[PDB]
Amino acid sequence: SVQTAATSWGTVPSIRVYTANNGKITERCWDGKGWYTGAFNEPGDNVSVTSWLVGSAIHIRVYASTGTTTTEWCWDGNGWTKGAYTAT
Amino acid sequence: SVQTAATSWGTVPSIRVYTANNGKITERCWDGKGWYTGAFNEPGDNVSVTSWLVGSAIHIRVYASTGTTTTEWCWDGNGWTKGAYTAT
Amino acid sequence: SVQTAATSWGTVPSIRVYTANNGKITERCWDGKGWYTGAFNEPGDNVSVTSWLVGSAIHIRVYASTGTTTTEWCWDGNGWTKGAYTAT
Ligand SMILES: OC[C@@]1(O)OC[C@@H](O)[C@@H](O)[C@@H]1O
Ligand SMILES: OC[C@@]1(O)OC[C@@H](O)[C@@H](O)[C@@H]1O
Ligand SMILES: OC[C@@]1(O)OC[C@@H](O)[C@@H](O)[C@@H]1O
Ligand SMILES: OC[C@@]1(O)OC[C@@H](O)[C@@H](O)[C@@H]1O
Ligand SMILES: OC[C@@]1(O)OC[C@@H](O)[C@@H](O)[C@@H]1O
Ligand SMILES: OC[C@@]1(O)OC[C@@H](O)[C@@H](O)[C@@H]1O
Ligand code: NA
Ligand code: NA
Ligand code: NA
Repeated sequence: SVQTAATSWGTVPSIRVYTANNGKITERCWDGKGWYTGAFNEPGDNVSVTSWLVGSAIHIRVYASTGTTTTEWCWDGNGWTKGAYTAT
Repeated sequence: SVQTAATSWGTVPSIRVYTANNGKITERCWDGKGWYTGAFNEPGDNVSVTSWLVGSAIHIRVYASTGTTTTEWCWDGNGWTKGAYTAT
Repeated sequence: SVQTAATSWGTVPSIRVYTANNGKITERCWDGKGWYTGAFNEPGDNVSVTSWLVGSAIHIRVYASTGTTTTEWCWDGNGWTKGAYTAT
């Protein structure tokens, strides 16, 4: 089936749910006023996520895997880019 | 194999582990005095979870997927019910 | 594909990413100064993780599944050992 990963922050809360579906990962977002589609859209058959909230900043790391290759995607307030994570 | 998702809260801690096994998701609970089977029992081949603790209340969201359909299940102090989450 | 699970703590942060790959789970670690391979290495086709930081101590629980058997692995400051978790 499709595979999901979820994270949340604050007291509203904000929630992000990532779904790997047919080789593509997309993102659904809740910030207290309805679900919507987020900016994250990257290839992958499997996804995990962690996040940490510091002051006014959310930091999100999404680990997207295809075959044996895992790419880390980073949100630090200014869009998604690949992070330095490698498998070894 | 079976697929799991885990969350925890507080300092005891309380832990919840969800297992998707043969199309069914069940829940195991730890609150500091042994593991036991929780109330959550719903269909699904894949599961993710997030939770947030506010004051005296734990809020849990479990994302259960079968095929391309994902159902959000909500714990907000009074049993599990379906939440408003949709895939798009 | 390979399957991952991730957790993080503090403000640096520390991040741990577990990868189930070809029946083996390994661990990659970030503590603010580069990624490295952690001590965790155990069998499994699926992995989930949760952690909680209390005072100066991180507690990590990794749920490793092969077939219908799930083993809980515990980090409480002194290496990884099997925990009391059972499926029922
Ligand atoms: O619009 C909300 C948003 O900016 O929140 C932070 C990230 O989850 C982004 O992908 C997302 O688009
Ligand atoms: O600021 C981005 C970054 O340094 O954040 C910490 C880790 O996620 C790294 O892999 C990543 O490159
Ligand atoms: O008995 C403990 C319990 O009420 O804790 C909150 C939820 O995890 C429930 O499914 C569970 O049954
Ligand atoms: O109180 C339930 C609810 O509003 O909580 C926030 C989100 O999980 C929603 O999808 C859900 O319907
Ligand atoms: O070296 C860092 C380390 O000790 O951090 C705690 C655990 O994640 C361990 O597996 C890991 O080796
Ligand atoms: O100290 C280890 C332990 O008691 O921690 C809480 C739970 O993870 C238990 O299954 C585990 O045996
Ligand atoms: Na992944
Ligand atoms: Na799911
Ligand atoms: Na598992």
